[PDB]
Amino acid sequence: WGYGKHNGPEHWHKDFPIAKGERQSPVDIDTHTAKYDPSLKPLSVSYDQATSLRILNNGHAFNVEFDDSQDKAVLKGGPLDGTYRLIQFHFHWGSLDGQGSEHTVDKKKYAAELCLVHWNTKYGDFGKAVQQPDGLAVLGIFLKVGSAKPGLQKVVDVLDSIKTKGKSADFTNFDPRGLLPESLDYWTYPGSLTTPPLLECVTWIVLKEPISVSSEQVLKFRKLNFNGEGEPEELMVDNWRPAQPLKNRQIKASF
Ligand SMILES: [Zn+2]
Repeated sequence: WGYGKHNGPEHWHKDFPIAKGERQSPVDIDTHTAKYDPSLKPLSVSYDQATSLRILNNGHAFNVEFDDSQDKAVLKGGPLDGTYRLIQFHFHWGSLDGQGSEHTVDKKKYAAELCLVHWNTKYGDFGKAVQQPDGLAVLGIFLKVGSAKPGLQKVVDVLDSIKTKGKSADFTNFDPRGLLPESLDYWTYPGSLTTPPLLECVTWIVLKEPISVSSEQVLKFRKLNFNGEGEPEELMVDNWRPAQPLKNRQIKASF
């Protein structure tokens, strides 16, 4: 599976039938239709104790992994029940500034989308959680092109070392707090993973407020390779899945 003409998103349903399931992601956030829910509690992000370990190029994006053996970096509150532990963060970008986000707002697409993945500690591990309807919580943040984002610079400078598929690099002491907008206002809906196996185990939390990155930061992303080292070079560009049918589901807003 991949993002090319022969293995792209239009093809995943052959191997992964849930691809046409009932609570697939991403989706278009219609702001006029989303329902203000007064019963939604503020998000609670506790990442001061986060421990980053490494960054790796898995052939479809680059995951920054964190030590999830203890409640060091957690998400709670909002529409969530229980404590969710931060396991990794990755991005989805495009070949041009006009595209790259997965989730769209009123049909508007952003240069990129940041996903912070967390799993419910009631399930013991990540593997058990993907098996549950309330097993994951993904904090989605959009990226627009403007001024640079200081907190993103350490990730950008290490890309060179993980250019191709299978590469990894020690990546300790990275603080994800540096990637958050000022406002924690959000939209939430029941969805799924946006890459195979597309398990319908996620409570999506999409931030209203986007973060701005400079043109050059985003450019360093576009230099990654889908291919392994020693193979023809395929730029990691447009690793995003098109919007899926909402299908009855409701998107609630915290504002
Ligand atoms: Zn993602």
